[PDB]
Formats: sequence, C-alpha cells, structure tokens
Amino acid sequence: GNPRWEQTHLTYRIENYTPDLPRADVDHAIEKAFQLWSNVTPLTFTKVSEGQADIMISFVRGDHRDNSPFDGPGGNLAHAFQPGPGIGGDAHFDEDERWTNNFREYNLHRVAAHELGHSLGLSHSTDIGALMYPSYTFSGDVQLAQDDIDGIQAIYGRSQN
Amino acid sequence: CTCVPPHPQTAFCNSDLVIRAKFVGTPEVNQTTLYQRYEIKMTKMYKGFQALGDAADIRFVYTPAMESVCGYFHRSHNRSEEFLIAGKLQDGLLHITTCSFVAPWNSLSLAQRRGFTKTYTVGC
Ligand SMILES: [Ca+2]
Ligand SMILES: [Ca+2]
Ligand SMILES: [Ca+2]
Ligand SMILES: [Zn+2]
Ligand SMILES: [Zn+2]
Repeated sequence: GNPRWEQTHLTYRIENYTPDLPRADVDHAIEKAFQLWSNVTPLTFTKVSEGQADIMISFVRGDHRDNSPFDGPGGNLAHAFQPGPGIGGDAHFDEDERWTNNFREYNLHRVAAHELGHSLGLSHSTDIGALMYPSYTFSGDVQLAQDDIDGIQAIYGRSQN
Repeated sequence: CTCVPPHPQTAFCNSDLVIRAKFVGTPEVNQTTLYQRYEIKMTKMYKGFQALGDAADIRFVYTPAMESVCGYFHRSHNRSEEFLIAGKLQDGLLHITTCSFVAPWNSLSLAQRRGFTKTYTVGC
C-alpha cells in the first residue's frame, strides 16, 4: 500500500489565480494537465469553483502555511502533496515565478502536469525526458513519456476506451 | 516538486553553508512533522564559518520527508562518497531541498572545484 486515491472520480479547484496569465489560460493549463493523466487511466476530474475539493490548486509566495515555504524567484517553482485528506492532493505554485502558456521561461501547464502527477501518487523520475523529472524542462508539446504512463498505470490501471 | 537546478555560482551566494560532507546512513524520519534528516560526516567548510547567525551541528542535514514537497532523496550506492552540500540555515539546523545544490565532489569540473575554493565569493 502506497498513497493513492481510493475513488476514481476526483474533484479540483483553483483557489486563486495568478496575475501572470488571463483566467482562461490558467483554466486551460490545469485542464490539459489533468487530461494527460485521465487519457491513460480510468481516472476522472471535475473542476469546482465553490467549497472544498480533492485537489486544491493555488498560487502563493514564501511562507504559505504548509510547512514548506517558497524561495522567491527561481529555485523551487512549485510543489504538491501525495493523495490523502486535507492538504493531500493539493498543488502549490510559486507566485514569485513568472507563469506562461508558451516558450517563455516557466510554462504553467508543463509544471502543473508534473505536480498533478504527485497529486495522484507518483514519485520523481530519473529519465531526463519524463514529465515526472524534478528539473524544469520544456520542449514545446508536453506529453507523457513511457515512464510516466507505466508509473500511473501501476497505480490506477489502464484507460477504459 | 519542480526545480531549476542552480548554477554553482548563484547557489554559493544564496546558501548559508556550502560544506563538503559524507552521508553516513539511511535517512531518519519523523512521521508527525513530515521532516527527514541525514546524518552527515562533515569534512571541510567553505562557508559557514562567519557564522551569521548561528549555526551549528553540523552533522545532520534536514529536508522534508516527502519527495513531492521537495524532500531531498539521496541517490548514492557507496557510503564514503564526498558531497558538496549548499544549504540554508533555518533556526539552527542546516536545511536542504530537491532544489538545493548537492553534487558529489569528484564529479565537479576543475573550474567548479576551484570555484568553491575562492572564486564564487567574488561573484556575490
Ligand atoms: Ca521559487
Ligand atoms: Ca486535498
Ligand atoms: Ca508572478
Ligand atoms: Zn506549499
Ligand atoms: Zn516533483
């Protein structure tokens, strides 16, 4: 047994929005990130805007009351928590970072895809081209490497299709 | 956790302690605070040693227990290997993350190994 969601149908909420991107681009980055994981699993995601959700998404800086403060611009870009109640599943993004929906350094969708991988119960990959690689990498299209696919399917199984 | 790996230069100025040390054994974990500590046999200090504030031990490096929240997970077979630890001083304990500059000493280039000797201090 290792931290995994008992349910297959999960909920998420964007608590607050970054001023770096328009609301729609933030919504798109998050949705498409969840899409990558739901594509290869029987896992389902639903955005809510009121009340508490399984995966809470937020943009915060420095000390933000979770015992893992951010470090200003650079360094730590974002982090997340393994499946569980309360803070479990939540993903936090450093606001001191400049967030983008393009090649300009620090693509939100690319990072979110990684951090949501943690939200579902994945560890870091050592494969340089894997989404679950801890260092920031961007090569245009962000897609799951076989290591990512095998990791998440080893927990939740294959897609229904 | 997502990190932009720091260039040795900028990590030197940001960190409070840029020591050389060896990791003794398996990480000790406190499953109530979700932090983790590695017992380290310290060999040499390049910053430190000035000590502002502080600070101390140093034979324990601290890091979050969970990899997802930037807990540093040590990837080393041999136990006698020397590592360059470049971390922050919080309270009185040396802290480190996935994003902290931790690399084996021998794997560093000549410019890098000369950098910690007395070159990066100029770049701050
Ligand atoms: Ca940061
Ligand atoms: Ca949660
Ligand atoms: Ca920002
Ligand atoms: Zn956080
Ligand atoms: Zn990560």
